[PDB]
Amino acid sequence: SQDLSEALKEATKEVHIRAENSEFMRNFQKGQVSREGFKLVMASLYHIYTALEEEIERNKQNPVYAPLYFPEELHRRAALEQDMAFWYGPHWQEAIPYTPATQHYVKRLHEVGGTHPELLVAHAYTRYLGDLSGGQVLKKIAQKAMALPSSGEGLAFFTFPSIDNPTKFKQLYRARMNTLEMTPEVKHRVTEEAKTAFLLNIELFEELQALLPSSFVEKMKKTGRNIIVFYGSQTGTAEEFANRLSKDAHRYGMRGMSADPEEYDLADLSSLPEIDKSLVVFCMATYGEGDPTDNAQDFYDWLQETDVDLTGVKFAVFGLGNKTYEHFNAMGKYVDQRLEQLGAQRIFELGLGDDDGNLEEDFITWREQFWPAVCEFFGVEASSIRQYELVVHEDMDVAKVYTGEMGRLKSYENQKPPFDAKNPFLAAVTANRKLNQGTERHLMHLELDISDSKIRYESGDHVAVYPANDSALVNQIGEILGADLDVIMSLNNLDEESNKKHPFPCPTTYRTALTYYLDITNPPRTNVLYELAQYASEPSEQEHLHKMASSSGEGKELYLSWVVEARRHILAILQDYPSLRPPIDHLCELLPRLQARYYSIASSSKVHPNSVHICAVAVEYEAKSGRVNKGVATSWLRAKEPALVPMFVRKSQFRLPFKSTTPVIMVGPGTGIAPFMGFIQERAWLREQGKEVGETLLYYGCRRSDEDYLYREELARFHKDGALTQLNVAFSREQAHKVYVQHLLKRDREHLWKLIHEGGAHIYVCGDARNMAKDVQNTFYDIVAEFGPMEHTQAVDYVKKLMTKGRYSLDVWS
Ligand SMILES: Cc1cc2nc3c(=O)[nH]c(=O)nc-3n(C[C@H](O)[C@H](O)[C@H](O)COP(=O)(O)OP(=O)(O)OC[C@H]3O[C@@H](n4cnc5c(N)ncnc54)[C@H](O)[C@@H]3O)c2cc1C
Ligand code: HEM
Ligand SMILES: Cc1cc2nc3c(=O)[nH]c(=O)nc-3n(C[C@H](O)[C@H](O)[C@H](O)COP(=O)(O)O)c2cc1C
Repeated sequence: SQDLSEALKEATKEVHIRAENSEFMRNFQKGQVSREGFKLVMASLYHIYTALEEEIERNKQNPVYAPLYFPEELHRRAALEQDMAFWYGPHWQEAIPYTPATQHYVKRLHEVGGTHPELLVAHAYTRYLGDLSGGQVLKKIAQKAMALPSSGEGLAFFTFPSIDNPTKFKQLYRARMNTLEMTPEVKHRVTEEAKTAFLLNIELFEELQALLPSSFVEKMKKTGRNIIVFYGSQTGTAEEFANRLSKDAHRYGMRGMSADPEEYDLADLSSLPEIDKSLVVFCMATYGEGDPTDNAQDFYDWLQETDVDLTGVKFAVFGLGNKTYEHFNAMGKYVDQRLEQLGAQRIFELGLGDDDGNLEEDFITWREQFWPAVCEFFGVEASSIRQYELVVHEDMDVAKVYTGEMGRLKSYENQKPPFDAKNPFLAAVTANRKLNQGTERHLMHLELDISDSKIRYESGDHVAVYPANDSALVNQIGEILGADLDVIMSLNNLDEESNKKHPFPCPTTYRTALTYYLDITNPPRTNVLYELAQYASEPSEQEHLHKMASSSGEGKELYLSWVVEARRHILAILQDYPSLRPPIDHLCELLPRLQARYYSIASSSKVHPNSVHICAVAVEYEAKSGRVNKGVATSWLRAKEPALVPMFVRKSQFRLPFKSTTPVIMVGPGTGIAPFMGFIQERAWLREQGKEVGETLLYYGCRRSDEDYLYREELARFHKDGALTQLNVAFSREQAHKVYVQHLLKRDREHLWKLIHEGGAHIYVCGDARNMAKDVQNTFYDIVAEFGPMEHTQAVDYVKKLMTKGRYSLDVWS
């Protein structure tokens, strides 16, 4: 094509098909990779990436490569050295081979980096863009096939801790590629060199291949079990889940086993109701185009043409899927919907695990609320064995007790770089003023001083903050529970081979754990209500707590109405149910951890290098339970007057264009103006350095001009200086019909189209506003359809292509 990214994708089509059809890569896809062949590819890759990054460092400021310099995000030499130490021992430096094909690849890399740097892109593309695609699945396949530690040793090459979204980063990288100015002949040479790089990889793979040459019903009867968990897996995740489920079975009054459904004629589901309180669980991953895992293919086929009467059978299904596919959890949904068709009844709601997000968290939630539903269905209300043991330290020094820090002991006082999620830096609150002019809501602008933290950030990055619960809540809970909060103690997991030895940093007091480590504000999950039912004196409230553990029936109605919809925290539950007098250690075992909260950085590191600006709206509402609830992080930050805040910075892919001449179209209603401020700052800064800056358009939205017009004065000053080219503000509540930013974009359709088409502008969409991103998206669809004469389908294809080339970026949240 014309844009370099599309030209590279099209030019390297056949060679990519060929590379992934090589015998070595095909054996890899099928899970048949050997430790020796894996050591071979990894050593070759060490040599290759050493050469590649050597030449990258050599040309990191050459204009023909400069926009692609992403050392912190992409480079591999460090991880490859870690993996060499893993796979070849301490003296790997002389133990790793250097095959002729690897030397050919390295020689070509050095030729390019030395005498033809204009082609270096073609090689980075072939490697880095590849590592951010198939590599994510290859890492799982390796973990399972070779049996590596779950800690990630040996597969550090496949891990990008600075890239939280490889799709968005690939968009950013394509954008940086298309910025490269080059003549058409040079573009053709670059595509040919990308073909050459693919061919080098192909012949490397070829050379490395050259260097290799009893029915479960009666079974459960004789083994004495009532639970069986079939796993439909390909890369071991569903197997792991099924094994952990059947492991929880034995420690709950019941007794289960995790089995493979492949070698069992599941006609033994009709023979299963003849086991006392029997139930079967299915952890089903889905592949292909809504196709079952191979180990369940037979099973799937069996459910097609069958009529086995499965009356009185108890089942539950958890599905493993990915929201990016458009057959989301087809296998799990099919098994769930179909077992009820055959006669069985659902005990717990079907789980829908997303792999785009945190699949582990989805599964932990599902299991956590599943086990109570089982214990409350069959009525086997024995009340289960604990998981953490209380050990009070009545005489113990204070320099050994956790006082709220997150990582190592006394890490909040002995601050040493680097600072990240496990070692947050305590930034000094320099400013905390009100942006909101009215009184509808309180919107605040904080500034955090990070002078000598050595923390780097860019406009568009995010800042995460570890908050503290309101101390009045902690005191009230400690009062109504009738316990002492300053008691130094510990909770030790007696699941001995679970290296998760505590629920939170220990030893510490109950006050400290309630203040910094636990989430005492979000509505409680079903599991804590079940485990609290045994502490209710009155059988009315005990029976309420029990029934609230039923996923089916009016128990779910009660749970959703009185807890979720009413938004009752733990204190509200302890208040309205005065029968509840549980201990404090069991409560600290049942409550979920206090999560950090993310905010869009509202400053540019080029004008505010030692400061990070946050723009937030304080959460505070009258819940339907009567009480007035407060947002943890926003209330905690609101009280901060210039006063430390534990924070860290997470890289995003929201980035201004490399060329200062490129125009930007920012759209951000409400708090979504947060990053754009930074943008504008940096943009203004580029004008002050004497650089030529393109158009900078802002489409902001608020209610009233005198109510919540955030940064009105600063935006006005930016506009009058020329830094902010257009200030298009849509006031939603200044007449009878509401005016949103969609209408302002629709208004300037002609100029916007000339910016996008002729100027090659970047579009940014940001903010909380629900259903707003899709409205802006449809607006741009219509603009492109109208002004560049197109069918609606051609226009949506055009806009999607823009998203691929990193010219339509999103940063939405809730
Ligand atoms: C990448 C990312 C970027 C973000 N950037 C920003 C930003 O720039 N500015 C900003 O303000 N926030 C931002 N957020 C959201 C932020 O992380 C918090 O969710 C938000 O600030 C509130 O945090 P909190 O701890 O004070 O409230 P929490 O303790 O987390 O609880 C809030 C909950 O209260 C509930 N709730 C809210 N209103 C009502 C209501 N009327 N009635 C009933 N229930 C209600 C909701 O269920 C809500 O989830 C971002 C989030 C992400 C993931
Ligand atoms: C294990 C075999 C492989 C599989 C399953 C695989 C799969 C994929 C997939 C699904 C994509 C699309 C991602 C996207 O469009 O955003 C992709 C793109 C890509 N792959 Fe592969 N791949 C394999 C082997 C390789 C190899 C060996 C290389 C190079 C050494 C490579 C280089 C690339 C590149 C550069 C892209 C990006 C194309 C673009 O968007 O411009 N792949 N691959
Ligand atoms: C080739 C491939 C195809 C996939 N297809 C789908 C799909 O169609 N629908 C879906 O929801 N998930 C799909 N997924 C997501 C998987 O279900 C997800 O990765 C799941 O965690 C796999 O579990 P496992 O490791 O036990 O095999 C697919 C994954 C791969 C690798």
